[PDB]
Amino acid sequence: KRRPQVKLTAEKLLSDKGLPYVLKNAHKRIRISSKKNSYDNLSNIIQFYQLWAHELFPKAKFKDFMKICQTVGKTDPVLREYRVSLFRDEMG
Amino acid sequence: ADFSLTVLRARIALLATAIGGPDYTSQIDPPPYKLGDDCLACLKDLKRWFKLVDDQQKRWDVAMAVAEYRILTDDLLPILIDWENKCSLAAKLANKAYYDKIALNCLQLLVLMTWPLIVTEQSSSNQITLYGELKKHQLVYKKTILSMESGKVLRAAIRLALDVIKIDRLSRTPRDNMVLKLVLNFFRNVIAIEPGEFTINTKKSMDTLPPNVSMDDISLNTVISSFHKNKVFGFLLTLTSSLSKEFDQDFINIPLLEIMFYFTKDVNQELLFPRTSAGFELSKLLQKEHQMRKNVIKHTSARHSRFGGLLSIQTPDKTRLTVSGSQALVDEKIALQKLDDSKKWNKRIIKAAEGLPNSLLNSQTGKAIFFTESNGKHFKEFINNFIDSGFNILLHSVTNYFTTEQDRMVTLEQVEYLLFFAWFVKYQLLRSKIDNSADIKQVSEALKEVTFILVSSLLRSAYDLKNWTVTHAGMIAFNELLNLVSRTKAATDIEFIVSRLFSDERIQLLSNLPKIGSKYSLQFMKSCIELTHSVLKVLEQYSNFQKVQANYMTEPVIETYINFLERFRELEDDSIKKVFSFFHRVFVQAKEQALLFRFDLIILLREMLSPDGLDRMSRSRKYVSQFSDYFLARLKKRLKKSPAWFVGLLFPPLHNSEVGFYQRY
Amino acid sequence: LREELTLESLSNVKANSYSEWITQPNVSRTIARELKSFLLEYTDETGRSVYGARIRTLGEMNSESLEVNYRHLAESKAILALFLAKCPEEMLKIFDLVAMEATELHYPDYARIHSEIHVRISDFPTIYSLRELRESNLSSLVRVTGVVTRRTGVFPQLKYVKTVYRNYQ
Amino acid sequence: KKFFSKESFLADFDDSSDHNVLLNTLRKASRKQNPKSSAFFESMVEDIIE
Amino acid sequence: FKSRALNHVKKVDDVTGEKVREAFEQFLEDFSVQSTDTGEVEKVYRAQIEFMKIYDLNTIYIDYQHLSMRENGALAMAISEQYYRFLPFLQKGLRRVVRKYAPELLNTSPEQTERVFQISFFNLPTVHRIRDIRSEKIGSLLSISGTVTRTSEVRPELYKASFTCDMCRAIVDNVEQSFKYTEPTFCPNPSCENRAFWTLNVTRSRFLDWQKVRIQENANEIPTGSMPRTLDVILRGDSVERAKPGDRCKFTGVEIVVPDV
DNA sequence: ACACACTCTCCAATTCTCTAA
Ligand SMILES: [Zn+2]
Repeated sequence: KRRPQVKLTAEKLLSDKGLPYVLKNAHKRIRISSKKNSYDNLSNIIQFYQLWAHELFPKAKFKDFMKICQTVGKTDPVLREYRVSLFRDEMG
Repeated sequence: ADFSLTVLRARIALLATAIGGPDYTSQIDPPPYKLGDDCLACLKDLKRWFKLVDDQQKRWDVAMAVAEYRILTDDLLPILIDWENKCSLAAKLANKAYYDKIALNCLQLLVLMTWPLIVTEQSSSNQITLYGELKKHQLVYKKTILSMESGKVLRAAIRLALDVIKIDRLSRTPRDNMVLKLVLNFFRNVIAIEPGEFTINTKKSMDTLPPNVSMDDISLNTVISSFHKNKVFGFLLTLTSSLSKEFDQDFINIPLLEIMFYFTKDVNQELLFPRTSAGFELSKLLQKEHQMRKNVIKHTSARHSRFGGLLSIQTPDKTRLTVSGSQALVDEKIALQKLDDSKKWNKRIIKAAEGLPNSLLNSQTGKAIFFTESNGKHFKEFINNFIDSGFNILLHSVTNYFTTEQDRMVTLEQVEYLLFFAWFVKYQLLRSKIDNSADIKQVSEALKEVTFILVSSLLRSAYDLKNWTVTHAGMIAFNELLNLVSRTKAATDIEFIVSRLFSDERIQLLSNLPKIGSKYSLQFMKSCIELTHSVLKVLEQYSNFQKVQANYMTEPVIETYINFLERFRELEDDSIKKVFSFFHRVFVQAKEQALLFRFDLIILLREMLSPDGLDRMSRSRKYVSQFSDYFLARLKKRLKKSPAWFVGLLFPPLHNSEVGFYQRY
Repeated sequence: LREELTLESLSNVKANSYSEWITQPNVSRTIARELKSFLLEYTDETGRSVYGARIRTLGEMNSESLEVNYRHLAESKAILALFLAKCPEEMLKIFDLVAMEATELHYPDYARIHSEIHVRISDFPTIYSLRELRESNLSSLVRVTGVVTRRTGVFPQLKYVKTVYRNYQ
Repeated sequence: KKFFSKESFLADFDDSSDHNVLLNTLRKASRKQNPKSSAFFESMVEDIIE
Repeated sequence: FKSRALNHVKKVDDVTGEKVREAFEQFLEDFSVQSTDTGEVEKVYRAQIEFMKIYDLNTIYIDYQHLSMRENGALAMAISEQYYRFLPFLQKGLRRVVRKYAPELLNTSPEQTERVFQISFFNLPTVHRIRDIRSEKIGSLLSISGTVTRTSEVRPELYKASFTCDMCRAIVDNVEQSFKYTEPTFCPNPSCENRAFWTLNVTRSRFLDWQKVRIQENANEIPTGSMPRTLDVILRGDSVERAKPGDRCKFTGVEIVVPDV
């Protein structure tokens, strides 16, 4: 056979390298200010998400990363279990 | 066989000379043509070659033969023009029947050869083979017919009509009424022939104007000039306006719909109203060009393309990247963008309409067609007199036909009716917006109950069977009716009509419609948006409302709005005003903030708001920056109150009962 | 196929170009009949048919080239002269195939002496130097004058692409 | 309001109100222009006679 | 069969080109200078078109001063700085006017092919030396002077081409050349796939006259301790063989860049 | 034999459609 293709998958997201890093650091990473423009602060938010997306899975263009995430995010039950777990933690 | 084929071609060629010829005694250098004999039989047998053979075998070979021997250009036009000019001189003074017989039968061939072309999966392989070439030859026909003596054959065709206008309807035999259908059937073709559409067999993934044809020969501009000099517009105007008085409506009023479609098609109404001028706007446009040049310059290095050094960028966790070029040294935004731009893949992509001639339904209409001044004023005069004279009487007849015949319809007649309605109603609204001499009463037949039912029924039936082109046109017609209603309410029965228009069944349909738009072409989504804006604005001025607005707000509508909004480089200044009006409605008024916290919206506002996209001084930036400020304020508040939304922002919202309620609020 | 045009019918070029009109079978047959009718019939003022007298001497010298004066061809059947000036490469093929019929009328079995005859045109009524030639002259017949500066040796060349050859220089 | 009646239109429809040298030479000549072939056969038969 | 139309074909269009086209149109119509002797409008460019009709000419001469004073000079600027972009639009503008007033000129008996008009300009503001040609001015409108040193013989250049397939009876027409001899990409009849063995139809294709000439700097202008530079110039249409070796001439046109074919 | 241009082929990745809980 030819070599099988490599893809983004929920296992990467649920890995310790994955989504927990964002929740462990996002409060410290991003910072808005009224003292800078909308365009300024708006640009700032995307920085962290871009660098994190590269570190996670360098295949593809940033937009493609988001739009790929939509499919697995809506379909996989284990990922959804993790997400309802987050919002239960806030219900705790 | 090939020899049988060429035998028929030769038979035709001999018939192409038995017909007659000019006179070489004449010493008149040249004279006109001169007439043969058996020629009745010649014309009749040619008619048989079309009907009894080519139609029965479904070929178009016979047409190829007559095009080879140039019959139209060479004999038919001078036979007719000589008949016309002879009878004209006789009328100036103020067997002959046989001459008139020849005039009739030449015209009927002109209709046949210039008849427009249709291709399907049931057309013969012969026709499919010959489609592209006969298109070229019909283009030649259009140019020629408009050119001869500055178009004088068109006076022959209407003189034929004038014989049958002449004497009382009470006398007029069925054979007699066919002449009055035939003449109008001619002008439809002459307007309808236009440059070809390229078509190929999809076996492998890898212009059609002939050398004697050019655009100015073929443009709609030309056709206006040609008809005006040759006295057509008076005929269409007189004939349509006295239509109610006992001309048998049945024979005329569909052909006479198709004309009005076939040259309203490809005009934007604003081009007919102005709202050194050309030079002034050209200079202003050059300023815009300079701004684009400035944008390129701001991304251009001072020193040359091989001077460039190398750059390294270190992340958190001490890992490093490499990028080249001299601007990357100073601009991190550019370095970040340039870094991702190298990467190869793009996800491959998905794609609604076929079978009908180019129109608003499947072309970008931000592209005018162009008028001489005399043409501009003559065209404005023709349709203005049409509206003030003919429109109500025409619509009343054609609509009370179609209610009795809806089941039998074909896709084209549906798309004609819905794009004749739309054009004339909009143009009148614009004309009276401009000036007080105009009035809205002229188009007022559209509102009465029967037509409202019929536009509704077309939209209904088209939607259920998933016919998306009729659904698209019906969307355009139903938009205008609503627009006209809000006009008239800004001045009795109209409220009754509203209440019936906004029964619950229809709200289910009109709410449903933007949701499916996400898949389809850029026009479809634009129709959905403009209809939605109108639909909500009427019900705002009804004063029910809270039921209806909550019906609209959900994920699959928002998806369509963003998917449309990100192609803003192609769209108008006005449409973006409409989209942000809706976001103001979702975000501030309804206070359903949770819909828009989704990441591909946040990307969009950077692109569009950057020095990249929307101009620093267009009115759009007022709205956009005033929106984003408020957006990010509310987002700040939400994120600090509940940190889980950092992982929320990537994904759709979560539809579980126990956690989802707190999630959304 | 069977029917033929009149000479007056050829006054109107009916196709989109000259070459595509000459090459049609009925037109070509008409031109062939007319050229043969000219060659068998043209006269001096004294009668004394010149081409019947030239074909006679063609065999007396066992020759291969028949010579035709352009002024004679322009003095009657003028349209053929016009077509010759416009499309020589077609017209000369037809004219050569007529000249063989005319020579065999004097000398049957001349085909055993030479298989094919060439018509040579003389006294073409307009002249250029090597200055006045332009792109409009392409594929037209021209008449030119000058000094011969250099000449190659003679070689054989393959005629058709069993084999046949011809001389070249 | 307009009307554009029939009877007006019928009434108003009617009442309203160098090869350049050689080519011309040959065209005009073309427009202007068995016993006949006997001279040819006579030239052929003179070989028999002389 | 899997027949399919190019439903997506609707093209992108340059608004500046169309506006320049129909502004140059108005200049040709109504420049409306008064008579040399009297205060009466003369309309010289319409008269020049009529003159061309009288003598079957193919070139028109325009004065840059007349264009400079038109519509606050923006049109002249667009023509001057971006000639290579806008030259086709100027041609389209002139074709319509000649159609309007002298349709006998549009053609060059069987059918007659279209006349290839040539626009020409003179009386530009300043003349450059061969030594002043610099890559920043590529594609602009200029005027130059020097002494002629060589000239080539006149050659036919292929302008528009037309081909026919060997394996099937099919024809391709109006193929566009630029700098190298160029041929079709597919057989247009889908019953055949052969790309080879095209032949150029010399009757249906169209050519132009072309001549190369070579010039060098004026001797009295050479700077201190230096030697004269040279340049190659292209002449086309009704201006071939006008130049003579050893003479002094003034030229105008646009400078271009030619590849390694 | 050593880089190239071009052709051919198979296989699995992807999206679309139907069914039942
Ligand atoms: Zn082929």
